[PDB]
Amino acid sequence: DVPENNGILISIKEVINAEFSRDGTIHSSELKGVLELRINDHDLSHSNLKLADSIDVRDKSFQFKTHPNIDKQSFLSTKLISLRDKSKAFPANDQSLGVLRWRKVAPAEDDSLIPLTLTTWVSPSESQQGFDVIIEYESVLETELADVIFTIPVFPQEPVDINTESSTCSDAEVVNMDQEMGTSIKISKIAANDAGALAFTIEAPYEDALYPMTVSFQESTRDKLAKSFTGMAIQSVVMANDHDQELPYDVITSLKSDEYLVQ
Ligand SMILES: [Ca+2]
Repeated sequence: DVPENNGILISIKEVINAEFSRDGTIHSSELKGVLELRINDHDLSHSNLKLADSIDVRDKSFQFKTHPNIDKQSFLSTKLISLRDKSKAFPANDQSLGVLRWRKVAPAEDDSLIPLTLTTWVSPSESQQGFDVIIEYESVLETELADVIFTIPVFPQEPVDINTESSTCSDAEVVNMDQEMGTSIKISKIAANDAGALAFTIEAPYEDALYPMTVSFQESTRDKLAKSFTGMAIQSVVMANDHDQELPYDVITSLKSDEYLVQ
């Protein structure tokens, strides 16, 4: 599952946690991120990274931390990732080096770190001993999400009946009823910037038994002009001596969910 490197590969990896109320209010969110650098050719070992000048490297809310061998100074003044010791070069063993980390915490009702909103509507059902559930979602991502997995923490006896007419992605399917994990429903696609819903009926003792519901999703692009969800990105890669001398590179921009849930 490790992506292919043609010389310099820069991975920008962000992970998002979030907690919503049943009615859709954001209680909290926390985003962690890291910039990893992989190089496999000694010709390119002796290089520097220029972050997009779109980025405020002094924003206190991002809590930016640089690897202890990176030059804090050049980073802070020039948005430049380079080694303190200008005589040394980066490892050329194709191994991931984390050169920069960041973390952002948003308080209740701040929706700036939320790629996917969530709300639930829940009534007792006719057809089963339990509940009719609708989960409304809305993406604000510019790419589309694939194989999104909603998990309810119950193990019912009768199987789940997905209301395919009242849902948006009609071919949603259950993919797991364990006892340990509970019941997990998968969705093919969530379209960029589009709202949707997932509707179904499920067996359960009482309403609180359905929560917390967890969502799980993931997204990746290899585009060289890619921005992260928080606007993180590379301007250029550049010779450690001749700063006008550009070098070639690829960049992967990921965003995975971790503890993303409705409670
Ligand atoms: Ca450029």
